[PDB]
Amino acid sequence: AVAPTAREENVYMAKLAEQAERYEEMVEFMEKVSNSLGSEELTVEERNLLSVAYKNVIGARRASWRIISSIEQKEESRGNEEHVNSIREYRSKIENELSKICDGILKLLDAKLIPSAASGDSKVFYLKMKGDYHRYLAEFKTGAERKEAAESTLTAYKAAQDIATTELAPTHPIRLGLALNFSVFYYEILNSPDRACNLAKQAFDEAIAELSYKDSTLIMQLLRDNLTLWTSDM
Amino acid sequence: APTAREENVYMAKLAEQAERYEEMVEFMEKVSNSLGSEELTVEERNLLSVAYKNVIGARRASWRIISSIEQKEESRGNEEHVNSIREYRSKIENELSKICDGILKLLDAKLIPSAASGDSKVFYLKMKGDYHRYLAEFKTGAERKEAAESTLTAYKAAQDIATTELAPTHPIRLGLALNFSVFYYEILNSPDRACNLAKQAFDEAIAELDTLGEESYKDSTLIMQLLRDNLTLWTSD
Amino acid sequence: FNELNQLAEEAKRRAEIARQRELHTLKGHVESVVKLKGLDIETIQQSYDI
Amino acid sequence: TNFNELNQLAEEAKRRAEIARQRELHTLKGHVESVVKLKGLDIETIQQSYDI
Ligand SMILES: C=CC(C)(C)OC[C@H]1O[C@H](O[C@@H]2C3=C([C@H](C)COC(C)=O)C[C@H](O)[C@]3(C)/C=C3/[C@@H](COC)CC[C@H]3[C@@H](C)[C@H]2O)[C@H](O)[C@@H](OC(C)=O)[C@@H]1O
Ligand SMILES: C=CC(C)(C)OC[C@H]1O[C@H](O[C@@H]2C3=C([C@H](C)COC(C)=O)C[C@H](O)[C@]3(C)/C=C3/[C@@H](COC)CC[C@H]3[C@@H](C)[C@H]2O)[C@H](O)[C@@H](OC(C)=O)[C@@H]1O
Repeated sequence: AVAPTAREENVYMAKLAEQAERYEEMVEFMEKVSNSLGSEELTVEERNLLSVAYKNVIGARRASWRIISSIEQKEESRGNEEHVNSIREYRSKIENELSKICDGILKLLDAKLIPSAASGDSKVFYLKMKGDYHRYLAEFKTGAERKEAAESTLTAYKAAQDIATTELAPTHPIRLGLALNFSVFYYEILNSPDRACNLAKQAFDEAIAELSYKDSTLIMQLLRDNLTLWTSDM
Repeated sequence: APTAREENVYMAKLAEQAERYEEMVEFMEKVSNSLGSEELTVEERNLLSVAYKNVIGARRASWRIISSIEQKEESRGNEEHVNSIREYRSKIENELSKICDGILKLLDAKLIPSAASGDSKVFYLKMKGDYHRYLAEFKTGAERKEAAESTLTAYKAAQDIATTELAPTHPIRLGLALNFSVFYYEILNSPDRACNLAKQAFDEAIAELDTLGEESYKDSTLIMQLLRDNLTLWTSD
Repeated sequence: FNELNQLAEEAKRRAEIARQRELHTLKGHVESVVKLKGLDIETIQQSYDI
Repeated sequence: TNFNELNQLAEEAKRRAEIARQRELHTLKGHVESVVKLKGLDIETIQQSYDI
């Protein structure tokens, strides 16, 4: 049997891991794929797998964090100081993991993924990633640590948008996905809902004006969903 | 000023809701090591079982997904992928081993011995068959024989005690009936023993609807319909 | 309106049956995952355990 | 109650189910909301937007 190369076995194992809900392994596998490439470009499929792997791994911690915060809100209501401190002790351990994960991918993005990026596409992809993980930090960091994080997010999304907006069609899944997240950053991190509605609505409008499909249409549905949520809430 | 036990139990409940089940196990294990002659309360009991159920459940899920893929690939002649998938099934099989064994030795050293009432004893006997059953699901040949033997021994014990000491409507009794019947179906491949066992446990529960209980009733009611679900599927061949 | 709400109620109840199976059984959980992910995979032989 | 009408209601519910599936699969908010539904968590709705 001809031994599979490191690249091909670990791309396949990432795909098994994803189907199997073994997302920490999926990261392990995609990092092995990344090492077999040095600073050469990942394919579309390879980078999508890598993004999905970190998306899920951090997602799980984002979800845990949101749930625990709601339990803590209810308990701040019900005046249960003892429970509130336990939840707080615990939300912390969660925040350490989020930190650690974020630092991991951010380091890979700065050292390998972003300078590898040839086409605008790929450059938008990676700078979006870099925006997102700084945003995830911003979600829970306090005053100065938040500002640093918000600062790093803006500068990545602004750099992505300046490429996407001039190099990619309004209908491009990555332009679309960037506007989604950039708009969210404004709504949730900066708390500027007018700025958020403006950006989201513009990306949606430019895209609508231009009418492959499947991913674009999903992200456009999400833009619309967000816009309708943010308005009924004004 | 809450105790270290009380604190860990609250911690377990947080972890369950956050879906952080490995930590849930950790917290529940730190509880069952600190206890002496006392057995665990009903709540603690449940927290523990759920934690191991979920930690292990994630892997059983993984195992079945992967197996399904192996069969789609094997019927395509992708030797190459069938290797990777087998390599990977094996890595999971390992995890199932180590988890099953952590809990199985706890059951044997602490939890089972300290079980004083029927309730308590059935609850752990059931758990003992359960994790032997998880081994049987993926083990092969010799090791599977042992697993299957161990399973039958532990369930059959639990059932005699349940049949004499627990109400037929009692969720612990019903739960056993459910898993024991699954055991015969999925591991022993005896659909008639599976159905006979299930239908019986179901029918005794119905014969005694007088004994559904203020808190008991939703749990026992769910399990009853799970037995009916299995039966319904097993009967239609 | 009349037949439609009776329609939704039946749906809601079946949802509730699905929800319990997904929460407390391996089968339910596996099935959700296969549906959610849209895995093109042969139906697995499963029974309910707790 | 008319077939064509029932058939269309089925198609519309199926179209929306399919979007609901993609949200739950691909978004933090979809995922989080389903986890609270599944568990039946006694918590008050978490404020969330969709990100990808
Ligand atoms: C599961 C397998 C993997 C490899 C992960 O693929 C997931 C998905 O990968 C691609 O889709 C991307 C993509 C997603 C799509 C929106 C999913 O589309 C549908 C219809 O389900 C969600 C993913 O996270 C992914 C990979 C990520 C991004 C995101 C990246 O930020 C750095 C920005 C937008 C979006 C882009 C890259 C999408 O093109 C494909 O276009 C999708 O398939 C098609 C053609 O419909 C496939 O479902
Ligand atoms: C998951 C949430 C936590 C907090 C852990 O509670 C688990 C659950 O714990 C109790 O229910 C038990 C129980 C389960 C019930 C059948 C769930 O029923 C309903 C309607 O919620 C499933 C669980 O795995 C658990 C704890 C386990 C067993 C199992 C033990 O084998 C060793 C065999 C029978 C079954 C018994 C012990 C059930 O009584 C409770 O009575 C349930 O509350 C309700 C609705 O009645 C609660 O959701």
